[PDB]
This record gives sequence, C-alpha cells and structure tokens, in this order.
Amino acid sequence: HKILHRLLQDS
Amino acid sequence: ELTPDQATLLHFIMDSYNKQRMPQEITNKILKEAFSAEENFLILTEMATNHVQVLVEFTKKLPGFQTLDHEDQIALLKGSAVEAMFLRSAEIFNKKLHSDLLEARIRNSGISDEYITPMFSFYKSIGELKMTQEEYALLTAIVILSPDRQYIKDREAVEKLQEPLLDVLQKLCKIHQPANPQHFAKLLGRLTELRTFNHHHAEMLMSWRVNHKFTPLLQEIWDV
Ligand SMILES: O=c1[nH]c(-c2ccc(N3[C@@H]4CC[C@H]3C[C@@H](OCc3c(-c5c(Cl)cccc5Cl)noc3C3CC3)C4)cc2F)no1
Repeated sequence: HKILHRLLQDS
Repeated sequence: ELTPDQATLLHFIMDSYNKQRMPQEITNKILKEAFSAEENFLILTEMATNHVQVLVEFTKKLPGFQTLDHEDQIALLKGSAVEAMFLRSAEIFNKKLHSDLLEARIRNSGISDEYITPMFSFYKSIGELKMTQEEYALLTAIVILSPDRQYIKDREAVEKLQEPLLDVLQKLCKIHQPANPQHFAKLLGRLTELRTFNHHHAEMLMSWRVNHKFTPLLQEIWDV
C-alpha cells in the first residue's frame, strides 16, 4: 500500500 | 434549520466533490473505441484507476481525515473505494443528459451475469430516489468515514468524523423533502446495500483475474 500513502499528503 | 457551520461544511465538501473531472482522452474513448470485450475491460480499468486518483484527492480533503492513524486511515480507503465507485457511477447513470454507451461496455466486458443483475438493480434503485448532487457528495463522504470498517483500531475516533456529516445530511432530508420522511431512511439503506456489493466484489475480480492485467494502484486497493 505504497501509492495510496504516496498519493496522500501531497501539496 | 441549518447552521452556518454546517453550511460551510456542506460548501467545502461540494466544491471538493464537484472538482472531479473525467479526463478528456478517457471519456471520448468510450464512444470512439471498439466494443470488444478486451477493449471494454481496458477502458473500464482506466476509468477505475483514474477515479481512485480522484477519490484519494477528495478524501484527503475531508476535514479531519489526515488526523488519524496511518494504518487505519489507509484501511478506510481499502474498504470504501468500491462503494464510492458504485455511488459515483450510479450518479452518472441516473444523470439526465454517454451513460448508455458505458453501460453497454460494462455489460460486455467479461463480467459474470451473477454480478450484472445486482449492479443495475442497484443503479435503478438509486435512480428512483432522485438524489441531489448534495446527497451524492455527502453520501460519498459518509461512506468513506465508516466506524465499523474492518481492520480498524480507533473506531470511536472515526465516529467523531462521520456523525457531523450524517447530521448535515439528515437536516437536508428534513429541509428539502418534508413531503417524504422516509427519504433519509432510504438514503441510509443504500449504504447497507453497498456493503453487499463491496464484499462480493473480490469474487467479481476473481473471475476477471482467472482469465488479465490490473494497474498497480488498482492492485494496491483490491488486494490482487
Ligand atoms: O466526471 C466524471 N466521472 C465519471 C465516472 C466516474 C466513475 C465511473 N465508474 C466507472 C469507473 C469507476 C466507476 C465505477 C466503475 O468502475 C469500473 C470497474 C469496477 C466497478 C464496476 Cl464495473 C461497478 C461498480 C463499481 C466498480 Cl469499482 N470494477 O472494476 C472496474 C474496472 C477494472 C475494470 C465504472 C464512470 C464514470 F464515467 N464520468 O465523468
């Protein structure tokens, strides 16, 4: 579940 | 009797929810491309992974979602994405303005007939409710912030984030529709119906899997 955490907390 | 706090919480969610835009080069593929089963599966995959990008970029904007357990906030999307894709597709299929083409592509994309019937039964059922865009937007946010999700540790913490949305939606049902006090009860009944679809959706994937290629993002939510 890397991309969801990556796509979260983005400017 | 709505408050200015609720009115500004509705305003944020709506403009967070109206920002959804299907990219032009996908939406025009629905008509321009052929209706082969493999091509139908290809387009449906792109729309799914795109709406998931849309979905994360509407959920992180939900007030207080970022202020939660990293592992539990991930678990919400895992268990709410399928139901929020059903709710967003149900809105487009019952909107009065290409819906008919996408339906034909879904019906001819390799899905077993056991899952087609409930799917469009639900779409029809949702249509008879004649929901506003405010109800679709609030319902999507309510669906995501669910306290009884699986693999959830702080269930009581989620309750604090959901209850206000339910409070707002309940007022709207009493305000805009006094000629029907069951509208709010029937709205909440669709969340119950979505659970059935959410849980026997991995079987729909299974049949699709034992035959194809999913995107990494779609593999990352549906456990493939
Ligand atoms: O602004 C906008 N938004 C849209 C718009 C938004 C969402 C959708 N559907 C498409 C794409 C996302 C969502 C649900 C459905 O997803 C395809 C889909 C589904 C599915 C279905 Cl088969 C029914 C209900 C729920 C799900 Cl998960 N299950 O798998 C897929 C992909 C893998 C093949 C079809 C279709 C749209 F046209 N259009 O304009």
